[PDB]
Amino acid sequence: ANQALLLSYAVNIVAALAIIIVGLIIARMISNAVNRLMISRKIDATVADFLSALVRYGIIAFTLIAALGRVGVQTASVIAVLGAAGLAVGLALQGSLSNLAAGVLLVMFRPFRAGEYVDLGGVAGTVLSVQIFSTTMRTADGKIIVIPNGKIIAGNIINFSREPVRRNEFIIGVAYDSDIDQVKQILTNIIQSEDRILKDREMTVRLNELGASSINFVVRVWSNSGDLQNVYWDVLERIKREFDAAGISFPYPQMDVNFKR
Amino acid sequence: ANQALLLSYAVNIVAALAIIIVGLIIARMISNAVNRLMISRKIDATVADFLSALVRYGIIAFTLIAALGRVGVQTASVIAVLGAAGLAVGLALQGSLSNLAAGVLLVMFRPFRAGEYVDLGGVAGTVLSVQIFSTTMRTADGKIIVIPNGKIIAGNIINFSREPVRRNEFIIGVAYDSDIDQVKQILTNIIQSEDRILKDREMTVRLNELGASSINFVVRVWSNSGDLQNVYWDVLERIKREFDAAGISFPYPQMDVNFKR
Amino acid sequence: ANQALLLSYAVNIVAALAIIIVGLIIARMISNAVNRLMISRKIDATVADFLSALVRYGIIAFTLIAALGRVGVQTASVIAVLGAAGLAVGLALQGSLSNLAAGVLLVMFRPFRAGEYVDLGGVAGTVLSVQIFSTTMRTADGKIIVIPNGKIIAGNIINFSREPVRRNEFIIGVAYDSDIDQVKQILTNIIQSEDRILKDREMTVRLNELGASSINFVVRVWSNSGDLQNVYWDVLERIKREFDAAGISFPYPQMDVNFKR
Amino acid sequence: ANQALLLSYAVNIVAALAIIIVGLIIARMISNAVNRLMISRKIDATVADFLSALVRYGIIAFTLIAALGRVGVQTASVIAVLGAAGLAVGLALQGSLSNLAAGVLLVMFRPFRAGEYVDLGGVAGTVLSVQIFSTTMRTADGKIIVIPNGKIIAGNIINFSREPVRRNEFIIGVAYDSDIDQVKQILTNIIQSEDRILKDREMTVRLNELGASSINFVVRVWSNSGDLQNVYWDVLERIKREFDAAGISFPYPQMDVNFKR
Amino acid sequence: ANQALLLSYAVNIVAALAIIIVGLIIARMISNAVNRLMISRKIDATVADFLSALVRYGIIAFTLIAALGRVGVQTASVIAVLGAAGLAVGLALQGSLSNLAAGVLLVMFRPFRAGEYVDLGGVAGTVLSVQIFSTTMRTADGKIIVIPNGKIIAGNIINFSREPVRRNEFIIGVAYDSDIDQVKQILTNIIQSEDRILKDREMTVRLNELGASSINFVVRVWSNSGDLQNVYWDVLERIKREFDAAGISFPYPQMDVNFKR
Amino acid sequence: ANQALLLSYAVNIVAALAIIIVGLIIARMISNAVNRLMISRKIDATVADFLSALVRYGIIAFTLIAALGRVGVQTASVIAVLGAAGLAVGLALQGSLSNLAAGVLLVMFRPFRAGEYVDLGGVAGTVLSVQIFSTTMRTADGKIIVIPNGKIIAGNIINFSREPVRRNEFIIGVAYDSDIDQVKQILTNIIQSEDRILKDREMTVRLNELGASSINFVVRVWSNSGDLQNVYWDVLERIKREFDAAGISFPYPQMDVNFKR
Amino acid sequence: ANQALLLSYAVNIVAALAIIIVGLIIARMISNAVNRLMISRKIDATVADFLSALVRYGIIAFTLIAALGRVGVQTASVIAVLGAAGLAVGLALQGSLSNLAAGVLLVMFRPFRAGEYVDLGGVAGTVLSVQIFSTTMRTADGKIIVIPNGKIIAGNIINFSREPVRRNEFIIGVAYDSDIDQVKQILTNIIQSEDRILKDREMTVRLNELGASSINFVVRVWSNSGDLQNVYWDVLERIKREFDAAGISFPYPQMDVNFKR
Ligand SMILES: CCCCCCCCCCCCO[C@@H]1O[C@H](CO)[C@@H](O[C@H]2O[C@H](CO)[C@@H](O)[C@H](O)[C@H]2O)[C@H](O)[C@H]1O
Ligand SMILES: CCCCCCCCCCCCO[C@@H]1O[C@H](CO)[C@@H](O[C@H]2O[C@H](CO)[C@@H](O)[C@H](O)[C@H]2O)[C@H](O)[C@H]1O
Ligand SMILES: CCCCCCCCCCCCO[C@@H]1O[C@H](CO)[C@@H](O[C@H]2O[C@H](CO)[C@@H](O)[C@H](O)[C@H]2O)[C@H](O)[C@H]1O
Ligand SMILES: CCCCCCCCCCCCO[C@@H]1O[C@H](CO)[C@@H](O[C@H]2O[C@H](CO)[C@@H](O)[C@H](O)[C@H]2O)[C@H](O)[C@H]1O
Ligand SMILES: CCCCCCCCCCCCO[C@@H]1O[C@H](CO)[C@@H](O[C@H]2O[C@H](CO)[C@@H](O)[C@H](O)[C@H]2O)[C@H](O)[C@H]1O
Ligand SMILES: CCCCCCCCCCCCO[C@@H]1O[C@H](CO)[C@@H](O[C@H]2O[C@H](CO)[C@@H](O)[C@H](O)[C@H]2O)[C@H](O)[C@H]1O
Repeated sequence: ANQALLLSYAVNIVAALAIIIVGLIIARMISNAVNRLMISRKIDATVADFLSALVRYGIIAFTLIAALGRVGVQTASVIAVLGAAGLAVGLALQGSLSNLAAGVLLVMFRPFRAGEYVDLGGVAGTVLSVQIFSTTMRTADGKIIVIPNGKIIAGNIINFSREPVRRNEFIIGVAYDSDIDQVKQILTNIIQSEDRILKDREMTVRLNELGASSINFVVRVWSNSGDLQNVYWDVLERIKREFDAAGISFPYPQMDVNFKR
Repeated sequence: ANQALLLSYAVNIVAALAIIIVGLIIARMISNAVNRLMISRKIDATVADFLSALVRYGIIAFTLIAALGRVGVQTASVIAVLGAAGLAVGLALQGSLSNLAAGVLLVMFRPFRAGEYVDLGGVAGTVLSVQIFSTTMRTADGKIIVIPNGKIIAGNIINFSREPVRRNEFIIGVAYDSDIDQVKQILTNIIQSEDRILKDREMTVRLNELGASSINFVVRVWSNSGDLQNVYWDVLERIKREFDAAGISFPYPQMDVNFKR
Repeated sequence: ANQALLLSYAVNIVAALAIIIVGLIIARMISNAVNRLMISRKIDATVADFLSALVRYGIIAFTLIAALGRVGVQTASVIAVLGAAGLAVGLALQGSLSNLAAGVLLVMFRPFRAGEYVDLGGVAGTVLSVQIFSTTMRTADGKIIVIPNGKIIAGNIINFSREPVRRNEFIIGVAYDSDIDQVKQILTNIIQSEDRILKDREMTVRLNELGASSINFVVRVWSNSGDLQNVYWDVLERIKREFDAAGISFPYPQMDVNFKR
Repeated sequence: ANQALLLSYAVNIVAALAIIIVGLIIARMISNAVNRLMISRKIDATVADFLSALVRYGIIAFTLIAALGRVGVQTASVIAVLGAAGLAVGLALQGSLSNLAAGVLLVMFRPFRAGEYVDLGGVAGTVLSVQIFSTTMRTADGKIIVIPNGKIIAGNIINFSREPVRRNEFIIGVAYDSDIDQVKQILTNIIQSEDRILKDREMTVRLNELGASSINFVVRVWSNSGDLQNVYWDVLERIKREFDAAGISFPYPQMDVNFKR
Repeated sequence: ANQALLLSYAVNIVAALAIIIVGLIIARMISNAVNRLMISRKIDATVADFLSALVRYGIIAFTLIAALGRVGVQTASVIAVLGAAGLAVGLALQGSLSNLAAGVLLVMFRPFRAGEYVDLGGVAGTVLSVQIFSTTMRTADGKIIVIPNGKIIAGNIINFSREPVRRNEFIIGVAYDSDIDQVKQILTNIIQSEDRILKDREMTVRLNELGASSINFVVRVWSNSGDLQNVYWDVLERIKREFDAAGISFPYPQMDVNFKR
Repeated sequence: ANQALLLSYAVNIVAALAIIIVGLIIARMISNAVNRLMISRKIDATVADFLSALVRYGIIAFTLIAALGRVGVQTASVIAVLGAAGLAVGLALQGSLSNLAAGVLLVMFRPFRAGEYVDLGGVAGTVLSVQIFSTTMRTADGKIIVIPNGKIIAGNIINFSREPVRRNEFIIGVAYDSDIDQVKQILTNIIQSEDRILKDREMTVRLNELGASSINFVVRVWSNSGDLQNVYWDVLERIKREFDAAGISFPYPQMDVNFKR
Repeated sequence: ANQALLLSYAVNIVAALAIIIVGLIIARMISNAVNRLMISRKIDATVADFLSALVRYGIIAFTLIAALGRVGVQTASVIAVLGAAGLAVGLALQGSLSNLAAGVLLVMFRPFRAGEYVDLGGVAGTVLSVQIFSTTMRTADGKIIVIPNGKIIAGNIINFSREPVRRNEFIIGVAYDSDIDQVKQILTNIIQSEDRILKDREMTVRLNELGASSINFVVRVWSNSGDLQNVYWDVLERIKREFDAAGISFPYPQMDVNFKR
């Protein structure tokens, strides 16, 4: 009938029972509070139940191994296996968390905004919204593309509508017999007659290369980002009309045939 | 005949025996409960037996090293090797768990739904269902494709049927001798006569480029996503018929041959 | 001649000797049991000996460092190096364990079965069996391909024989002079006369595009997965025969030569 | 009515209550200070609230598990799960932190500066600014590109405007009948007559290869980085004019046709 | 002149000296035993000396930090740095250990054997032997290729000689004017006259496609894996001879030239 | 009024206050010393301030948690979160540290030196200097390329100027009618007449292949690395001149036209 | 004036002072020994100084935190940060250590030797030496390539000179009108007349395919690895000479032109 060690053992076992009971009731309270909060807002039944079950099971495991440790059973192996499971689930959630962090960065720094034409890794379209995990944009064709934010933060972000002024690049191919001065002066007159082409920017009309069947002139003109395509179409049509009127010919693929026998 | 230290040693050895016995019976109870639950639902015999064997062996290892620690043998090396094995199995299950997390995200955010035409990384087809690990979709050809959810969350998710209105893009190539005004007016009449082409959207009929053997006109018209292909086919057939009737010719690959000798 | 501390030291050294002796005999018993079990079933001599040697050496190392700890020599460095070795071997076995987990998933969810034509990442063939580490399939050519299960779970799994009905796609190219109505009516008659083409599915016969040297008609017809190739061959042969009989010509690569000098 | 152990237990419980109360008030003070600092500067409401909530919850968790440890409940499992969560969030923030470190390196070593034409992994444009996470540059076309700093530090950094002098490379293709000496002397005269071509650098005019339809001469001349394109255009135009005047012909694609029947 | 604490300090210092002396002599004994074993078998001098030096230095470090811990100096930092070094060397040896594990798997499951023609990731040749780290195979050209076992376990393993029967695929292109029935009957007679072509397998002779300049027939016949190439050559030669005798012509690349001017 | 435990508590609290005060003053001294050292050399203000702030905050956190531990509050959670942050920052700095280690290796082993023409992963140019993080080289075009040292250590390092002697490879294509003996003897005479071509090395003049329109001779000659390009140009020019003088013709792309109708 | 606890505190502080003094002197001795050893052999000044500084700073940090622990300040945070730094530097040195391990494996197993022609991942050349970190080989062109050993162990190692006998593969294309028997007998006579072609190996002369403009014969002959190229050149030249003498023609690209208008 020991009085010191037996009393210590009784204190330990009563403390372990109190620990497990308090852990059970605290897990119940936490689960009830989480269920109340998930009821207070929009949530999915299956995911909410899975999350509450995982939280409750985690708390129950914590209090059970705490009670075992208070009793005197070593729980280092259980802690190691729990750490392994936590590392596995962290590696599993690495992709989702990286997308979330990238979305936070995109919201903060604002590389692009809603209604702003962009090019995120080869796909281009008007941005509609930037969610936490992925942005959604509508292409010029009309289809909706959802791009994860991690793949947006990684790689370049071309922004077409950030700069108010953009440049067109015409590549006109005329025959070798065509007069260089006449071609240059016709193209210069066409560029000057246009009103939506900015005159304070560079207006290049130069002979760019000597091709296989034609000499390729290059025309580079700057215009406001909203008139770029219309200017391109109008200038191309006027180039064709004036070249046809002036006798300048666009050559077909040339070929020299050395006839034998 | 010591009374304090010998009593402590006896308490320790009896506690170790109690720990190992209780561990054995608790492992038996847990295995029986898991077997009962797996019987209560659909399960595979081999996988169920492997899982129960792994769980029982884990519990037995836990209680054995707990008994060794209570006796006095250090078990830190066993715990380290068990942690290494847990890390190895976590890295092994990383892919499956990532697929599971991606499936949960796809169910929650609903980037696509059943019966919705999509394009998940180059493969396009009607989605049939979204499971926990992988979705299955039927392509237009009729074959079934199973895509892991991780590879769906990673990369773009093109959704063709999300937007009710989509755009067609015709590229008509006519000869250089063809009249630009006549071609444009014929294409405009063809577009206007169509009823499934939305008139409140942009209807582009412009000269897009000067090709090697033809001048390429571009026609862009918007229509409801359900009439897109039929509108494309009807407009193409009418374009050919009206161009043949009006004398506009679609040129063959042109070539200028400079005859020598 | 101390009686307390000297007795404690004697107890510690005797306990260490008992620990090392019991570790040796337990390692011998475990090795004998493992050897008996490996004898009871099919096993390879070299791999079995290597595994038994590794297990015995691990147990011997465990009991040796346990004896050192009981004596009083700190073994934290040995435990750290053992953990490093365990992590290295876990990273080494990561690929094999990932293949094993993927094989378990493939057996459970059954994306494909034995005797089912599939396409696992670009290679297509009839599945023969699904082992734990890798499946083996015979291609239509007759060669056997062994694909690791991890590379099967990763990436798409196209299943040709899952859906009973599949679609053919004929691309017929006829000359520009050919009558569109006559071509369409001939193709429609050929499709209707076929009995293995399902009549309740869509039967598309439309002008698909205006090519460089021909107008490309598209024919899409559905049939049971077992008659797909035979239907394709029969329809193609009948298309050629009827086009030759009706005067419709398949054009050779066209070219316009503008003769000069 | 014990006086030693009961007093120790009372001290422990009072200390735990003091620990939790002081943790609560210190968390409140830290949150108030962080809120004051975020008010003192520009910040976003949602991100600021999320960061303050995370910091406060972390401090509350710390003080709660400290109080539990002071009471006597083992918290090793909670610490292991917290470490797993910290590792997961560290892996999530790995990309952003790598971009930040790369930005620091780019600011320090200055591989490129604002207003300096560069080529960062295939995209070339004038650098506008180098932020902490990503630099922004305007291409010659006029579009703005935002490149993450990690992808800039990785891979080559071509700098066009670092070196004051750059080299042009003309590839002139003349007919096989053309006189090599005459072609070389004409090209040499054209190069010598140019004033923006540096005369102290190498001026190569050599026959580079015998092509399929022409003999390709190579002209390499050095000029200041600001006159490179203008020199290229002027030299090309003068080359064409002088070759046309001197009778040297640029051959069309040659072909020998062996006529049969 | 304390008798308890001073005696404890003397015991600790004498124990530390004994620990370091025993560690030195045990390191000497282990090094001598390892040197004797390496002498007993084939070994390289430099690698053997490096391995023995590493083992001896590891044991010396272990016993030195054990002596420091017994003295009373904390060695947790040394243990942490040693763990970091162990993790670094484990990551370094990850590739070699993965190759070793893959070699063990290849030996066990036997995906291929010596003298068996295979295709390991694009390279094909007769397997000579499978070592622990890499297999060596001789290609049909005669060069020896050594493939690491990890890269063999990863990716497909095409085995040409596993299946006794393989299929040939002839693609014959004949002119559009050729009689389909005559071509099919000639090919069928050629296939039937062959003795090494299995008659119980499928023997396909069908019109496969309508090409640009020819109609492509397809012939598929099965034969034993040892007669595949000889059957291919003999059937091809007989096809050419019989088509030349029967008047069937293999067309040259066709072209329609629309002469103008 | 306890005298033992109360005195112990007073000692602990006074020790904690001393620890925090000494930590504060030591942090101040370390920050002052680091600031003095950064003043003594070139440094950037922002980076220096950030580094000093990080060091001071780290020391303050260390001494604060040390004071908490001395008081009696468990700090294992704080240590775990600090370890997670350290691992995150280590993964962030992994790329920079790998570049630094690669730079150290490049400086030590000297795979290339300043002023030595190299080819580091597809980009070739004269090396200017090798810094700690990245080398900079000037290409033959004149642009400066900065390559991170990690990407240099990874992958091949082609060194053009390491070997004093290099080989040219001429591919001459002559008509099928050309005399093989005459072509070989002319090429041999041209090679022999050259003085910068080493005569003790192999001088190959052989018929390499039968091409589609020409028979391709191969000429391989060795020369000093400084005369390689000049020898190539001179030999090519002499080859053309002597072939034109001797009647050997370089054929244009040949084509046999079988005229029909 | 306590006699027990005060004496213990004095012992602890004197022990801490002794620990720090002995750590300082041991660091000095180790640095002096390392400097002496680095003087005794070839070393670089900057790298040697950096390594000695790192070693001395590590030892100083170790002894400082040991003294702090002996005093009573908890150093777990310092140990955690030191472990994080060690992990970061281990990840940094992962590439270099992997190259070192691969070099050790290459030296041991000897996949290739000095003076042995190989192909290490697409680059082929004669191996000069195999260092610890990277091998260096001279290509047939004459340039020196340094390949890291890790990238050599990874991927295939084609060894051209391991097998004494290698096979040539001639692809001769003759006109469709050519006699198959005559072509085969001429090629067989040419192969038989050669003395460096092994007669005990297979000597294939078969019709390989029916090409677009020619029938392609295949000739496969084995020869010693040293005579392979000379045999190829001699056989090719004799093939051309005998085909020209016998009237067999090598056809130019054929084309059937269907003339219209
Ligand atoms: C795969 C990933 C792995 C990540 C790393 C995992 C490391 C896990 C380390 C676990 C350490 C547990 O730490 C230790 O646990 C045991 C319970 O088991 C606690 O308790 C133990 O010792 C105390 C000492 O007073 C005893 O009263 C108690 O009966 C006993 O169980 C210890 O007080 C604690 O220090
Ligand atoms: C490869 C991945 C590695 C991940 C990290 C792994 C770290 C492993 C650390 C294991 C720590 C074990 O922690 C320690 O274990 C021993 C048993 O061995 C326990 O027990 C030990 O010390 C107690 C002290 O009272 C003694 O009564 C007991 O006889 C003895 O065995 C300790 O109370 C516990 O603190
Ligand atoms: C590279 C991967 C690294 C992964 C992480 C590795 C962490 C390794 C941590 C090892 C911790 C060992 O934990 C500790 O070990 C020593 C033996 O060395 C044990 O024993 C030590 O302290 C006890 C205290 O009573 C003494 O009686 C004993 O003489 C002494 O050796 C401790 O009871 C245990 O707590
Ligand atoms: C997934 C990533 C994992 C990374 C690695 C994680 C390792 C986690 C190891 C946790 C170690 C905790 O360390 C241990 O914690 C317990 C509380 O639980 C503390 O406290 C415990 O033992 C002390 C001993 O005096 C008791 O008074 C106290 O009642 C008890 O709770 C110990 O003093 C401390 O040593
Ligand atoms: C970068 C990778 C990092 C991987 C993880 C590394 C974790 C390293 C943890 C080391 C833990 C060491 O564990 C601890 O070590 C010290 C020595 O330093 C031992 O010893 C210490 O405490 C004992 C307590 O009785 C004292 O007698 C002794 O004087 C003192 O040095 C402890 O008994 C042991 O518990
Ligand atoms: C995400 C990456 C994670 C990497 C791994 C991280 C592992 C972290 C393990 C921390 C271990 C801390 O180790 C433990 O800390 C507590 C403080 O908290 C110290 O102190 C604790 O126990 C001592 C025991 O005498 C008490 O006096 C003190 O009041 C108490 O706070 C312990 O003496 C020390 O052993």
